[PDB]
Amino acid sequence: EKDFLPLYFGWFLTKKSSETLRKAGQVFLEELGNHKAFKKELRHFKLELVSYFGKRPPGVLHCTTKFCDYGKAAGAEEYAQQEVVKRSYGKAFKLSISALFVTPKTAGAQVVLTDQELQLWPSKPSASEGLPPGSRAHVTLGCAADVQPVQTGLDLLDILQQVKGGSQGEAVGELPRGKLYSLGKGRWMLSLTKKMEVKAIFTGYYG
Amino acid sequence: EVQLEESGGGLVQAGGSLTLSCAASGFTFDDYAMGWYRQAPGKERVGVSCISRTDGYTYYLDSVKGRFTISTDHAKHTVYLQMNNLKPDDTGLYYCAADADPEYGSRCPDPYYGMDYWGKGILVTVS
Repeated sequence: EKDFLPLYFGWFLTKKSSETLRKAGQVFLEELGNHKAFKKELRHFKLELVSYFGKRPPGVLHCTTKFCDYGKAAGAEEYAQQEVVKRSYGKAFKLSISALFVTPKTAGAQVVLTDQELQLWPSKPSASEGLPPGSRAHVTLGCAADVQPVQTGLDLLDILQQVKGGSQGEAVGELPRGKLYSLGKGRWMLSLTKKMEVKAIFTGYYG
Repeated sequence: EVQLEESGGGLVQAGGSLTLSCAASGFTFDDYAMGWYRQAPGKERVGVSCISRTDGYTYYLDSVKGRFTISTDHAKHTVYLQMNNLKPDDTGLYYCAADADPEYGSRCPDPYYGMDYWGKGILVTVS
C-alpha cells in the first residue's frame, strides 16, 4: 500500500476545535501587534499581524506527524506500517497546546504531546538536538508572504532552543491568558497559564 | 448545565435483548454526539457505541458489532442502544455520554481524553 500513502499524517482538528483555535490565534495576533513591547522591536521584525499572516491554512488546522509525499518521502513506509499508526487512524484525541508564538515567517501553537501520543510521532542536525522527542509538534496558524508551513516547525524549534536555557528572559507583559516573552530576532512567545485542549482526529491528508 | 437521563437496564437472561435510552437536557443546538460506555467488573470504562446526531456516523466496539445498534430521536434529544443476543460478558455499568463536538464524540474517545458530559450509569446484568 506504499503508493496509497497520504501527503502527510497528523492530527486534524475538528471543525469546531479548528475554529476555536483559529479565533484564539487571531486574538493573539492582534493583542501582540498592539503591545508596545512588540511595537518597540519592529525594527527587528501600523503592522496588522492578521493581514501579515494572511496566507491561511486552506483547510482545517492540524498538527502534522509524518510528511509522506504519497510514499516518496524518506521513512514514509516505515512510519505508516507501524501497528500504532494503523490502529490510531480515525481515532479521536484531545491534544494540549502550551504556548502561541510568532516570528517574521510564521505564527503557530506549540503542541505538548504526552508519552502515549509520542508513539505517533515519527522516529537530526542541531535544531532538534538536545530537545525532548516531539518538540517540533505544532499547529501552523499563518505564514508570511512566501512561506510554506514546513517553516513553522523549524521556527518553533529555534524558539525552544532559547527556552531550554532560560534565555527566554523576564516576561515583558502579563496577559490574562499567560505571560509574554520577547526572545529577540522578532521572536515572541505567550506561555499559556492553563493549557488549551483541542479535539482532533488522527488521519491523513491526500491533497 | 447539560444533563443526561438513562433508563432501560436491569436483569436479563443470556441471549436476551435490552434497549437502553438516554435523554439529553440542556443542549442549545442539534449538532452534538452521544454514546454509551460500559464498565465491566474489575475493568476501566470503555466506549461501546457513539453517534453524531447530524451526520449519523456510528462507532461500535468490535465485541458488540452486529449485536448492538445505536440510534437517535432528533426531536426528543434521545439516544438508544438496542442490545441483542446479550452475553454474560456484556454485564456492567453502562454510562450515557455526550459531547458538544460531534466529530470528536462520535468516535467514542478513550476516557483518557474524555467526553464533555456523563450520565450516572445504569446496571445491566446478563445471567
